[PDB]
Amino acid sequence: AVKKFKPYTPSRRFMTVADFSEITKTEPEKSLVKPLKKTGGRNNQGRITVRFRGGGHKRLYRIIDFKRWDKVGIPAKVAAIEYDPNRSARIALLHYVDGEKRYIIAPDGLQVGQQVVAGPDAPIQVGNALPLRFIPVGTVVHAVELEPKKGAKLARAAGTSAQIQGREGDYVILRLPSGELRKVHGECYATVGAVGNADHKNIVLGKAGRSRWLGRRPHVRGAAMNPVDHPHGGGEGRAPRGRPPASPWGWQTKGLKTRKRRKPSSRFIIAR
Amino acid sequence: MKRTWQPNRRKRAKTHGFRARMRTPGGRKVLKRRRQKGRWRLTPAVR
RNA sequence: UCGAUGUCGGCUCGUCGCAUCCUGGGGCUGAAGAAGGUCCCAAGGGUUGGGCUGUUCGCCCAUUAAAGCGGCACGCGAGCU
RNA sequence: CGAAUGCCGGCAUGAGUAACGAUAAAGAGGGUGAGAAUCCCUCUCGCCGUAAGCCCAAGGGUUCCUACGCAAUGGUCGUCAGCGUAGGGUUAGGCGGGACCUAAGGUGAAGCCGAAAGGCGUAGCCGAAGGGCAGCCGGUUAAUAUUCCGGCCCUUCCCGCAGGUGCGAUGGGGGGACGCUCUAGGCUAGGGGGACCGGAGCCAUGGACGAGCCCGGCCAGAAGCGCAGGGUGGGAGGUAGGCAAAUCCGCCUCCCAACAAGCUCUGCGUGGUGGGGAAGCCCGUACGGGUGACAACCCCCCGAAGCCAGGGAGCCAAGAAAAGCCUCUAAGCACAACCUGCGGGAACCCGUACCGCAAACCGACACAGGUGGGCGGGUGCAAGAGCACUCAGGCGCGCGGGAGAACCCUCGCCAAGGAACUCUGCAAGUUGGCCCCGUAACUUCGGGAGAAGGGGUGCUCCCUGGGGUGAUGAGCCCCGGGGAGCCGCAGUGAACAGGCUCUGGCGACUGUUUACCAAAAACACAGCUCUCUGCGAACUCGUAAGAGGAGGUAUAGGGAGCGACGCUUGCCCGGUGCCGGAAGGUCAAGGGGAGGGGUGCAAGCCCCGAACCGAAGCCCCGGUGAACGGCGGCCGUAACUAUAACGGUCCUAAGGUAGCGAAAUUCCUUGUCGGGUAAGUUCCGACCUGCACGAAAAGCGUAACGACCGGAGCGCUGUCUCGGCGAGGGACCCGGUGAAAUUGAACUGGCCGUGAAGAUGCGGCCUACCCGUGGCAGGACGAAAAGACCCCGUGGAGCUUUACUGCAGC
RNA sequence: CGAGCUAGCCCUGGCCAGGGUGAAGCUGGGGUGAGACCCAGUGGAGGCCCGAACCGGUGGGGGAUGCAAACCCCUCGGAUG
RNA sequence: GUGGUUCGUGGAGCCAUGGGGGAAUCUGGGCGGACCACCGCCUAAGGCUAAGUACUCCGGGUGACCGAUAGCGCACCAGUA
RNA sequence: CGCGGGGUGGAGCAGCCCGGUAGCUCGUCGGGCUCAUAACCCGAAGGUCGUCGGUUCAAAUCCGGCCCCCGCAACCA
RNA sequence: CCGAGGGUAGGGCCCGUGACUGGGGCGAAGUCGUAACAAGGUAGCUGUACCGGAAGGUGCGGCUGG
RNA sequence: GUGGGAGAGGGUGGUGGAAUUCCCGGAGUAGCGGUGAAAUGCGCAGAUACCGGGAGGAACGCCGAUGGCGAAGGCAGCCACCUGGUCCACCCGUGACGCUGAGGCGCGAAAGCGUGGGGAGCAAACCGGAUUAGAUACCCGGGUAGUCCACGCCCUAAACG
Ligand SMILES: [Mg+2]
Ligand SMILES: [Mg+2]
Ligand SMILES: [Mg+2]
Ligand SMILES: [Mg+2]
Ligand SMILES: [Mg+2]
Ligand SMILES: [Mg+2]
Ligand SMILES: [Mg+2]
Ligand SMILES: [Mg+2]
Ligand SMILES: [Mg+2]
Ligand SMILES: [Mg+2]
Ligand SMILES: [Mg+2]
Ligand SMILES: [Mg+2]
Ligand SMILES: [Mg+2]
Ligand SMILES: [Mg+2]
Ligand SMILES: [Mg+2]
Ligand SMILES: [Mg+2]
Ligand SMILES: [Mg+2]
Ligand SMILES: [Mg+2]
Ligand SMILES: [Mg+2]
Ligand SMILES: [Mg+2]
Ligand SMILES: [Mg+2]
Ligand SMILES: [Mg+2]
Ligand SMILES: [Mg+2]
Ligand SMILES: [Mg+2]
Ligand SMILES: [Mg+2]
Ligand SMILES: [Mg+2]
Ligand SMILES: [Mg+2]
Ligand SMILES: [Mg+2]
Ligand SMILES: [Mg+2]
Ligand SMILES: [Mg+2]
Ligand SMILES: [Mg+2]
Ligand SMILES: [Mg+2]
Ligand SMILES: [Mg+2]
Ligand SMILES: [Mg+2]
Ligand SMILES: [Mg+2]
Ligand SMILES: [Mg+2]
Ligand SMILES: [Mg+2]
Ligand SMILES: [Mg+2]
Ligand SMILES: [Mg+2]
Ligand SMILES: [Mg+2]
Ligand SMILES: [Mg+2]
Ligand SMILES: [Mg+2]
Ligand SMILES: [Mg+2]
Ligand SMILES: [Mg+2]
Ligand SMILES: [Mg+2]
Ligand SMILES: [Mg+2]
Ligand SMILES: [Mg+2]
Ligand SMILES: [Mg+2]
Ligand SMILES: [Mg+2]
Ligand SMILES: [Mg+2]
Ligand SMILES: [Mg+2]
Ligand SMILES: [Mg+2]
Ligand SMILES: [Mg+2]
Ligand SMILES: [Mg+2]
Ligand SMILES: [Mg+2]
Ligand SMILES: [Mg+2]
Ligand SMILES: [Mg+2]
Ligand SMILES: [Mg+2]
Ligand SMILES: [Mg+2]
Ligand SMILES: [Mg+2]
Ligand SMILES: [Mg+2]
Ligand SMILES: [Mg+2]
Ligand SMILES: [Mg+2]
Ligand SMILES: [Mg+2]
Ligand SMILES: [Mg+2]
Ligand SMILES: [Mg+2]
Ligand SMILES: [Mg+2]
Ligand SMILES: [Mg+2]
Ligand SMILES: [Mg+2]
Ligand SMILES: [Mg+2]
Ligand SMILES: [Mg+2]
Ligand SMILES: [Mg+2]
Ligand SMILES: [Mg+2]
Ligand SMILES: [Mg+2]
Ligand SMILES: [Mg+2]
Ligand SMILES: [Mg+2]
Ligand SMILES: [Mg+2]
Ligand SMILES: [Mg+2]
Ligand SMILES: [Mg+2]
Ligand SMILES: [Mg+2]
Ligand SMILES: [Mg+2]
Ligand SMILES: [Mg+2]
Ligand SMILES: [Mg+2]
Ligand SMILES: [Mg+2]
Ligand SMILES: [Mg+2]
Ligand SMILES: [Mg+2]
Ligand SMILES: [Mg+2]
Ligand SMILES: [Mg+2]
Ligand SMILES: [Mg+2]
Ligand SMILES: [Mg+2]
Ligand SMILES: [Mg+2]
Ligand SMILES: [Mg+2]
Ligand SMILES: [Mg+2]
Ligand SMILES: [Mg+2]
Ligand SMILES: [Mg+2]
Ligand SMILES: [Mg+2]
Ligand SMILES: [Mg+2]
Ligand SMILES: [Mg+2]
Ligand SMILES: [Mg+2]
Ligand SMILES: [Mg+2]
Ligand SMILES: [Mg+2]
Ligand SMILES: [Mg+2]
Ligand SMILES: [Mg+2]
Ligand SMILES: [Mg+2]
Ligand SMILES: [Mg+2]
Ligand SMILES: [Mg+2]
Ligand SMILES: [Mg+2]
Ligand SMILES: [Mg+2]
Ligand SMILES: [Mg+2]
Ligand SMILES: [Mg+2]
Ligand SMILES: [Mg+2]
Ligand SMILES: [Mg+2]
Ligand SMILES: [Mg+2]
Ligand SMILES: [Mg+2]
Ligand SMILES: [Mg+2]
Ligand SMILES: [Mg+2]
Ligand SMILES: [Mg+2]
Ligand SMILES: [Mg+2]
Ligand SMILES: [Mg+2]
Ligand SMILES: [Mg+2]
Ligand SMILES: [Mg+2]
Ligand SMILES: [Mg+2]
Ligand SMILES: [Mg+2]
Ligand SMILES: [Mg+2]
Ligand SMILES: [Mg+2]
Ligand SMILES: [Mg+2]
Ligand SMILES: [Mg+2]
Ligand SMILES: [Mg+2]
Ligand SMILES: [Mg+2]
Ligand SMILES: [Mg+2]
Ligand SMILES: [Mg+2]
Ligand SMILES: [Mg+2]
Ligand SMILES: [Mg+2]
Ligand SMILES: [Mg+2]
Ligand SMILES: [Mg+2]
Ligand SMILES: [Mg+2]
Ligand SMILES: [Mg+2]
Ligand SMILES: [Mg+2]
Ligand SMILES: [Mg+2]
Ligand SMILES: [Mg+2]
Ligand SMILES: [Mg+2]
Ligand SMILES: [Mg+2]
Ligand SMILES: [Mg+2]
Ligand SMILES: [Mg+2]
Ligand SMILES: [Mg+2]
Ligand SMILES: [Mg+2]
Ligand SMILES: [Mg+2]
Ligand SMILES: [Mg+2]
Ligand SMILES: [Mg+2]
Ligand SMILES: [Mg+2]
Ligand SMILES: [Mg+2]
Ligand SMILES: [Mg+2]
Ligand SMILES: [Mg+2]
Ligand SMILES: [Mg+2]
Ligand SMILES: [Mg+2]
Ligand SMILES: [Mg+2]
Ligand SMILES: [Mg+2]
Ligand SMILES: [Mg+2]
Ligand SMILES: [Mg+2]
Ligand SMILES: [Mg+2]
Ligand SMILES: [Mg+2]
Ligand SMILES: [Mg+2]
Ligand SMILES: [Mg+2]
Ligand SMILES: [Mg+2]
Ligand SMILES: [Mg+2]
Ligand SMILES: [Mg+2]
Ligand SMILES: [Mg+2]
Ligand SMILES: [Mg+2]
Ligand SMILES: [Mg+2]
Ligand SMILES: [Mg+2]
Ligand SMILES: [Mg+2]
Ligand SMILES: [Mg+2]
Ligand SMILES: [Mg+2]
Ligand SMILES: [Mg+2]
Ligand SMILES: [Mg+2]
Ligand SMILES: [Mg+2]
Ligand SMILES: [Mg+2]
Ligand SMILES: [Mg+2]
Ligand SMILES: [Mg+2]
Ligand SMILES: [Mg+2]
Ligand SMILES: [Mg+2]
Ligand SMILES: [Mg+2]
Ligand SMILES: [Mg+2]
Ligand SMILES: [Mg+2]
Ligand SMILES: [Mg+2]
Ligand SMILES: [Mg+2]
Ligand SMILES: [Mg+2]
Ligand SMILES: [Mg+2]
Ligand SMILES: [Mg+2]
Ligand SMILES: [Mg+2]
Ligand SMILES: [Mg+2]
Ligand SMILES: [Mg+2]
Ligand SMILES: [Mg+2]
Ligand SMILES: [Mg+2]
Ligand SMILES: [Mg+2]
Ligand SMILES: [Mg+2]
Ligand SMILES: [Mg+2]
Ligand SMILES: [Mg+2]
Ligand SMILES: [Mg+2]
Repeated sequence: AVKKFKPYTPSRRFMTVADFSEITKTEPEKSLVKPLKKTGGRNNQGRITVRFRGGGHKRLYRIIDFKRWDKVGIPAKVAAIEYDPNRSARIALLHYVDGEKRYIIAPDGLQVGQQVVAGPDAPIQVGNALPLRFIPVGTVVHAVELEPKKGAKLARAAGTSAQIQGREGDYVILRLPSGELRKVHGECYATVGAVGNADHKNIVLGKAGRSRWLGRRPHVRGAAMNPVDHPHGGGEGRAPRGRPPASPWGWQTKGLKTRKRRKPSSRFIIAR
Repeated sequence: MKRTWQPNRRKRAKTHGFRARMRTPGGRKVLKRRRQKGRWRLTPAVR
């Protein structure tokens, strides 16, 4: 894991690349890819609604499967492990015996060669997807639906996971990858395991350009603008924030809690 | 050094031409205006 | 003088004043000699090269007969910087 | 009308002045003509040649070719022209685009939203310098040609014949179909040599009849074939997936091939045939043509970045779509239909001139500027698209003639000295290519490093190793190795081609920036921290629908600071902000009606109204520092003196820790000392009295990097002592063309006074014949700009906030 | 009414002579209990080096009713990101 | 909660209506400037309606209207160059 | 020279504002505990409020001058 | 040819010296406290770590030389 | 060699309960903590004590001993795997094949370091209440690194018999 470099240039010193030994196949499943329209941060009016985006290598989108109850009870053999340029994680190729192939988001410690199944049945194992109600408690799980039939949403990023800490009535208690404590519905499919590529968090971009390749462009500080531009613009040399610190648009950026309070969602949440 | 006029035969009609003045009510009035002043040309001519 | 009289310093080119730095001529001396002091006359000419600082000024190095003080929009940017 | 830096027009002055637009450069003969430096032809000279040559795309739109013209346009001239008039000129089933596909985006039946105008939007549709598609060599015109002609190839549609098969689609499946760097084999383009082939000719001026000299030695081409290469397994069984179905595709199993073996596709070769085909001489062309010729038509070498091509390897940042194409089946229809081959017929619209790094495009100009793709020969220097010369081809820049002043510009050289110049070595010099030796502190071990400093460099003869091509051999091409000699001041002999070291500051670094006075110590940067955000996320845009975020999910996304890395980042929560707090306080509409009132005969209608219940906010409670921020005063004390480890007391929310310190911060100030210098307000080292450093508006260091900013040496210099001479382009004289700001009028002198206080204009005096040229800048408070500084105006605008008052948002 | 200048982004194409340095990995040899590692070859990475095209605009002179309403000469920065 | 009216919250009615409530059909309902009695006026919650009125692209008539810097911007091949 | 704050027993601070009536800690002197010192305990002393002027009955206190200390400012030029 | 040496360039070691600075030694009777020696009045010492005018204080672990 | 034994020897993966702390819930009231005595702290916004649920980390009570094990450092709930050293019986094999050991190599308590993760209790530093002349200590209330885990460094010690 985590390939380093001799410093035969600066920026090649502290730089770091992932280890692709996991990656078993170097071109994707033409059947399962579709093209990715790159936004540039712009929305349906040619307006930038997210700052500092664009540039960066073109990507092909892998259409990946987050509902696993299409295929209930069918198994599949894990065919390949691939690079997915659109996510932290890696994707698994898996041929269902159905003859139907899909991509899956690859759990940690999932060999090529595994059979894998999805359903209320099904053994408690890496790759396997069940409703939450049949996962035994204290099981480490990932790629969880929030509400039934709606698709995996939680714990999908490289190294992420969730624990099933309990059950109460129709619902079950999870610790999220953020340590929030959430009730989720019995009938939500979650595939067991953590996600892995867990070493993802140690990569060191190492040089400016490598940040461009991921399509994020320079971020210039409020501090360095003029008043027209930012709450922190101005002041002759440097100068400190001179007010409670703020976003360009003017709301306070240290401590302000933005979660809408009257969300009904909130009955189902117990933590930080 | 590179100047303000970089003539391109398509942009012009694409931009200021007649079919384009007519989709925007803004431009329909451009025409209304021009036509009533008796412009010989309501639109730049092309090619 | 604001329907504009470009500001410090330098360089260039100077000209003028004398309340004289030096050279010429003087009185007095607490002037033996040499060399000084101090005041008078005298504007003819002369009045160095460098280290530092934008500096003018100043301080300093090495000299000198001496290494003068001023005015000319603090001389001079339709002459330069 | 006399004034408004008035308005519109006319004409002056400046003035025969400055200019005539690249310093690539001209000269002469002859022709035409009213007229010739300027037009045509010849000759000689110079200039481009990874162009200043040639071909495409934009844009331009008759500029194209011919005849007749010269008033205007042409920076002069014009007999010429891109100018006037007139006439001619653009030929396509295969080139480009359309009766083909889709991309961003646009549009938009369904749908959704919005006072109206309108906004969104799945499908479809439109949209190309991308995907798909069938033409190559030559000849002809004054002017068009892959367009016409000639030779040889090819596509699609319609109809028919023959043979074959369940045919059949907008549907299913395959394919189209892909990045970056490096790169194998074999070709081609292109190029060099040849003693061989072909060829007009030539022997000068001392020599040469020669294996002399000069010229040239190919192009295109179906099938078939041959050489390199691309693509692709075959059979069956099962079959629940590919929104119907499928024999297809997917998946499992079994059996064969493992390789291109077979099938297939493309490149190149050869190819029936077809075509070109020099120098030179002659002819007369404005420019082409006669013969050369019956031309020759071949070996060798170099060799792509191009081709086989979807080739191969590696890497992470992970690399379009749809149709054409093939296959599969559904309706349907199967005397259909489709597949194959052959034959006949049918084949539309638009562009095609010319310019195209520019005198035809964008820059008011025949403007030293800008403008995308391709080709871009030869020799030499290591390479090369570099530099020098040079071919084809194209040019001498649309004012000239002379003179040989000051001064200017751009160059060249310089006795002795060598930074003394100066804000500063600014400028300029020195250095310089390659081969070899050799190379420090320090370091993140890569670097530092072209460190530094040195040696070599040509020519000639002899000996000689390996490589690619050839057979292993000659020849040819490439890399060398040793020996002896020759010549000059000098051998990278001209041209292109780093000056170097020591040492601070700031910034880690390559990058970004004020188009057009700032390129930087500023921005950005990987990286650290805080903080928000459970996903119909936060946040942004939008009245909204919708969209971005993201077809992402906390190893994610947003916001803020800090800014590689090393070592670190102390103390204060009183105020402010944010976070938590069921209580208490206070509080809006609302609820509540005690009680009061108007009016009526009255039942009534109407109005007012205290307690009490009643959000958020604020108050109160607490937390919070990589949140806004803040981090003391006086007095004494040690056995010389000084100072004060110690103490006292007043205050605070707490009293500045480390480290650093006269600093990009130090006022006093050129502090004091030390170092460098003959001399140092700068610079380096240190002290601490820090006016007024101090820890993520980070503190102190740091190798490497810097067109950043200081200081110092070496080297070398016209920077200087201090100037000189020389070159060209101007300046000057002559011929041609001929502006400009400015301008109350002018017959426009000095001094000393006076004057609104700085007089050619008033006083007194002095000087002074009229008018010019080339020169200098002291003066006309010279020109320019209705002063930007400063003040005024109850003038304006950008910006801020615990100014006022509102609105969005929450 | 304007993004035919200019700033960003999206889609699709194209361009970067020539030299230099020599990372990983691979292979071999040494090492060892096995390793680490060491050496050598090969290999060919990099906001690496020098330098044309191309993109810039460092300093200086010229220009200043200009060739030019931002140009010219010399010098200089990047040049596989 | 607003708008209209002379009415700017004012004793603020009338006319209109975004929100909450929410009737009756002659003895039913609105109005005369908060509200109450009295006395009057008038019959909302559907529609149509010439003329008298505004303007002048066009035609005509007339000017103590202009006469080519005037009069339309255009007397002329002008919304042109 | 400007604005604002101060000057009180020996040292450091209250009191001044709102006139009468000067307090707090330490130090000092006397006693005590101790072998003795410090600590510790008990007692005590000590002042004209910078100064000169005025106001009042009366002034540290209200007012003005002068002298001082602390702080702030000294901009466009 | 070689050549004493001379000159130019760049390294290594050793000596001396240097504003200032670090600690150390020593010095009849200075200042501050009381760490250790008697449960030295918190058992002592100990490696390390953070702090603190100063001896030293505390954390973790160890030693008994209680 | 054969057979045979004891053991907290080491490495890995699991797992149990006791207590602490936070949380939810119930009841229930005016104090609880703390000390030499206290104060800071906590509590009517419902604390302490009590009960039921849950989360999480660390350490393993009686057995346990003046015991065992290891070369040293060191090693203690329980279970399984892999695994080192060591002793005994029998006298079966080989025939001096030994001892030590400069360098070298490796292990090496705690505390410290790096990059992640984990953080209940404890706790340098720090803040506060006390004590003192003072108290940057000793006592008390708070409390961050750290203690734990993985990987990688550090190489020290009254590392002592
Ligand atoms: Mg739009
Ligand atoms: Mg970022
Ligand atoms: Mg930034
Ligand atoms: Mg700024
Ligand atoms: Mg703006
Ligand atoms: Mg603002
Ligand atoms: Mg600010
Ligand atoms: Mg500014
Ligand atoms: Mg500042
Ligand atoms: Mg700023
Ligand atoms: Mg959160
Ligand atoms: Mg224009
Ligand atoms: Mg076009
Ligand atoms: Mg017309
Ligand atoms: Mg003035
Ligand atoms: Mg004037
Ligand atoms: Mg003037
Ligand atoms: Mg005199
Ligand atoms: Mg004399
Ligand atoms: Mg004399
Ligand atoms: Mg004498
Ligand atoms: Mg004189
Ligand atoms: Mg004189
Ligand atoms: Mg000097
Ligand atoms: Mg100087
Ligand atoms: Mg001075
Ligand atoms: Mg002098
Ligand atoms: Mg002057
Ligand atoms: Mg000037
Ligand atoms: Mg003047
Ligand atoms: Mg003339
Ligand atoms: Mg003149
Ligand atoms: Mg002249
Ligand atoms: Mg002239
Ligand atoms: Mg004739
Ligand atoms: Mg060439
Ligand atoms: Mg065209
Ligand atoms: Mg034109
Ligand atoms: Mg014409
Ligand atoms: Mg012509
Ligand atoms: Mg003419
Ligand atoms: Mg013509
Ligand atoms: Mg044809
Ligand atoms: Mg048709
Ligand atoms: Mg089309
Ligand atoms: Mg289409
Ligand atoms: Mg519709
Ligand atoms: Mg639309
Ligand atoms: Mg769309
Ligand atoms: Mg196309
Ligand atoms: Mg195409
Ligand atoms: Mg075609
Ligand atoms: Mg032609
Ligand atoms: Mg042709
Ligand atoms: Mg033809
Ligand atoms: Mg059938
Ligand atoms: Mg079929
Ligand atoms: Mg078909
Ligand atoms: Mg050929
Ligand atoms: Mg040849
Ligand atoms: Mg011959
Ligand atoms: Mg012949
Ligand atoms: Mg001869
Ligand atoms: Mg012959
Ligand atoms: Mg098969
Ligand atoms: Mg079958
Ligand atoms: Mg089916
Ligand atoms: Mg062939
Ligand atoms: Mg390939
Ligand atoms: Mg289609
Ligand atoms: Mg049928
Ligand atoms: Mg043509
Ligand atoms: Mg043509
Ligand atoms: Mg050009
Ligand atoms: Mg070109
Ligand atoms: Mg040309
Ligand atoms: Mg031309
Ligand atoms: Mg010209
Ligand atoms: Mg031009
Ligand atoms: Mg170009
Ligand atoms: Mg060439
Ligand atoms: Mg060559
Ligand atoms: Mg060369
Ligand atoms: Mg060239
Ligand atoms: Mg030629
Ligand atoms: Mg010329
Ligand atoms: Mg010319
Ligand atoms: Mg000389
Ligand atoms: Mg000389
Ligand atoms: Mg010298
Ligand atoms: Mg000097
Ligand atoms: Mg000087
Ligand atoms: Mg220079
Ligand atoms: Mg040079
Ligand atoms: Mg090196
Ligand atoms: Mg080295
Ligand atoms: Mg060298
Ligand atoms: Mg030689
Ligand atoms: Mg020679
Ligand atoms: Mg020689
Ligand atoms: Mg030269
Ligand atoms: Mg050179
Ligand atoms: Mg060089
Ligand atoms: Mg400095
Ligand atoms: Mg930088
Ligand atoms: Mg910037
Ligand atoms: Mg600029
Ligand atoms: Mg500007
Ligand atoms: Mg600049
Ligand atoms: Mg720069
Ligand atoms: Mg909004
Ligand atoms: Mg969305
Ligand atoms: Mg998306
Ligand atoms: Mg974040
Ligand atoms: Mg910053
Ligand atoms: Mg801090
Ligand atoms: Mg502190
Ligand atoms: Mg605070
Ligand atoms: Mg607080
Ligand atoms: Mg607070
Ligand atoms: Mg709150
Ligand atoms: Mg309350
Ligand atoms: Mg109320
Ligand atoms: Mg009420
Ligand atoms: Mg409230
Ligand atoms: Mg508080
Ligand atoms: Mg300090
Ligand atoms: Mg220091
Ligand atoms: Mg200092
Ligand atoms: Mg100094
Ligand atoms: Mg300072
Ligand atoms: Mg000295
Ligand atoms: Mg000195
Ligand atoms: Mg000194
Ligand atoms: Mg300076
Ligand atoms: Mg210094
Ligand atoms: Mg600072
Ligand atoms: Mg600060
Ligand atoms: Mg700060
Ligand atoms: Mg900084
Ligand atoms: Mg620093
Ligand atoms: Mg540095
Ligand atoms: Mg740079
Ligand atoms: Mg720079
Ligand atoms: Mg000179
Ligand atoms: Mg000269
Ligand atoms: Mg000359
Ligand atoms: Mg006068
Ligand atoms: Mg007169
Ligand atoms: Mg008079
Ligand atoms: Mg006069
Ligand atoms: Mg004259
Ligand atoms: Mg003058
Ligand atoms: Mg002049
Ligand atoms: Mg004015
Ligand atoms: Mg105003
Ligand atoms: Mg407000
Ligand atoms: Mg653009
Ligand atoms: Mg290697
Ligand atoms: Mg090996
Ligand atoms: Mg590079
Ligand atoms: Mg090119
Ligand atoms: Mg450009
Ligand atoms: Mg730029
Ligand atoms: Mg420049
Ligand atoms: Mg210049
Ligand atoms: Mg000039
Ligand atoms: Mg560079
Ligand atoms: Mg370069
Ligand atoms: Mg790119
Ligand atoms: Mg109203
Ligand atoms: Mg109203
Ligand atoms: Mg209503
Ligand atoms: Mg009424
Ligand atoms: Mg009434
Ligand atoms: Mg009525
Ligand atoms: Mg009319
Ligand atoms: Mg008339
Ligand atoms: Mg007229
Ligand atoms: Mg008119
Ligand atoms: Mg007239
Ligand atoms: Mg007019
Ligand atoms: Mg008429
Ligand atoms: Mg007309
Ligand atoms: Mg006493
Ligand atoms: Mg020697
Ligand atoms: Mg102790
Ligand atoms: Mg003691
Ligand atoms: Mg003790
Ligand atoms: Mg402590
Ligand atoms: Mg300790
Ligand atoms: Mg035996
Ligand atoms: Mg035996
Ligand atoms: Mg250890
Ligand atoms: Mg430890
Ligand atoms: Mg530390
Ligand atoms: Mg740690
Ligand atoms: Mg404690
Ligand atoms: Mg505690």
